[PDB]
Amino acid sequence: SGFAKMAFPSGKVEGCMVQVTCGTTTLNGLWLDDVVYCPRHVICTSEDMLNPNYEDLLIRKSNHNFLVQAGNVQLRVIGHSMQNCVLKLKVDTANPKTPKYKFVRIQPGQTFSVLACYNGSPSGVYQCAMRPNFTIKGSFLNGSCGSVGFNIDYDCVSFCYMHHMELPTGVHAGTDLEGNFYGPFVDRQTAQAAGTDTTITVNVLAWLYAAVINGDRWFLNRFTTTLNDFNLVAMKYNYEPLTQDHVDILGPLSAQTGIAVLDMCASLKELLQNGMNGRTILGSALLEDEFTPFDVVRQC
Amino acid sequence: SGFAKMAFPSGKVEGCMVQVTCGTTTLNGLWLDDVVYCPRHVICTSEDMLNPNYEDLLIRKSNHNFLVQAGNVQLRVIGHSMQNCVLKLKVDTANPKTPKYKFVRIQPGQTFSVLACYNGSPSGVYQCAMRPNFTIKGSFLNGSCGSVGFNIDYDCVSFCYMHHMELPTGVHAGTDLEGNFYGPFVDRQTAQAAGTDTTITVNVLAWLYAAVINGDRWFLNRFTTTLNDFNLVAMKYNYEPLTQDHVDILGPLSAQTGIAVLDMCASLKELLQNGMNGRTILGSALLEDEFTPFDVVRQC
Repeated sequence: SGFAKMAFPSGKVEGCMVQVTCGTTTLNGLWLDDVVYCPRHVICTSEDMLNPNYEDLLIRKSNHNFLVQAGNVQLRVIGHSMQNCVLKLKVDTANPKTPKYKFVRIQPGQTFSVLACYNGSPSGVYQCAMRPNFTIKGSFLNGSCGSVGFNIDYDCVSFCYMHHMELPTGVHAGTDLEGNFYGPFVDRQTAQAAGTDTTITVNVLAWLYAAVINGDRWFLNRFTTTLNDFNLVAMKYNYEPLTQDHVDILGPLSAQTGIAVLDMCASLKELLQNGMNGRTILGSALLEDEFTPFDVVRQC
Repeated sequence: SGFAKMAFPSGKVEGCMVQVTCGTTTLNGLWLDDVVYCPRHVICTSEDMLNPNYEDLLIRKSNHNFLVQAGNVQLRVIGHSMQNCVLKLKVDTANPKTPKYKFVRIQPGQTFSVLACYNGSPSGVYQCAMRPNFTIKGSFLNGSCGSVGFNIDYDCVSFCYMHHMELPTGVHAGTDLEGNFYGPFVDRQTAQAAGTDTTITVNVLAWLYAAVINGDRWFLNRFTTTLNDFNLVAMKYNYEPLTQDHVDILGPLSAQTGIAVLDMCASLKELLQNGMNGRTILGSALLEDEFTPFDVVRQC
């Protein structure tokens, strides 16, 4: 027993991290097969970032303008192209450490692991959620761009995220591995609105099942409710509305604990309108929404 | 910017995880060079755990009673011995993926990463602290024993922890890699007292420097204090007493933020005797004591 925010083991992804330099900008890339994937803003200076024309900026760049380095060894670039906001650099060497992988666009509320890198070197690993407003609340310093987000499913790495931007609010936006941004964000240094960020109600519920599983039960109460009356309360607290899909997804946890979803929904309702009153739940004094039901099942 | 509880990248340690079986007990071991390190209670049944005589139980065991498996490949055991609560199994094959490493006994309050394993397979990775009472508040299911705790220092893995026991309070005890328990714990299924666990004041302070660095400043107040008057307040809140070593360790953060340690100590004092009043700090509604000053410097 016990409960922690646990990332997937990072070794498969470590073996794919490279350094990409173009002009004087250096950031991270991801070497799979004979292609290196990186943020297209690698071609931009500080000044360029204010209002880049990527198409024009790219046109001044040849293969030899891109330095790809893999630990100590330089890779030869034999081709370059831009896919949305990602640059793909064809190199002559297949990565000998390429895992089985795929590229997936995750949905708001799903979670993943981030291997934070600097100059192509793994610095550290943590679990994130794609927020409903398509930001992440990560840890990202200068040179972290091109660090990737992923899930591992047996032997198979599903890459879901590439870090590109810190916004003026100190929050993080990025793309899938085809280079389409999550959310309305662009790869420009201008002020950009994240919407109001809501709580991932389904994830909060999963964590309460986790708490109960762990013996943390005090918040369980004498009520039940309805999907509509719950949602009527959810909406007031900027909680994502709960649907029958969410209910069905929780069912395995329902079954394990003998606690019906709507009963758990009623306990949550009371927490929402009474607070936690000083007590903690799985050692937190807030409601946690960064664990999926899959994430709770795995650890429990 | 941004702040997360980040583990070290797990790949070096992944390549050292093996499965050890003896009788019908299976747990994890750590394969470095031609030695496999595992919990000695691998030799025990459920029944044995109530009152094991390890010396006598071990005497019924030969090399061939130990099955060591490394992914798909069986290792041949050519030697066995017991070092404190660790069993060392000499095998005929040096691990080809042995990183540079050392064995270190960490001090209460230092932090490390855990690669949680099942049957020799990495399941996940998270950051832990050795609590002042020498427990850890990890995430550990049946078969997690022999999972290891570590720090990485450039290319070098410092192994500091091997998981052995879940206590009846649902907390975790284990050894260094020479097999000496942290704390008063033994490898026996009997009720065992952890002491009262205190907060790692120096780590809380580091996190407040992290908060300030991140722009989270609201808790900064108009007071200062003295080491003694702070400690007089620390003691009431089961905070570890702050020393001049702790002060010196914080100095780099002092310098970065322009906030003197004693000033930060005064803000903490007020938080302690006023609570957080509903506000959050680096997105938490409690005071966090699981980041060292080194851990804050690294990420900041």
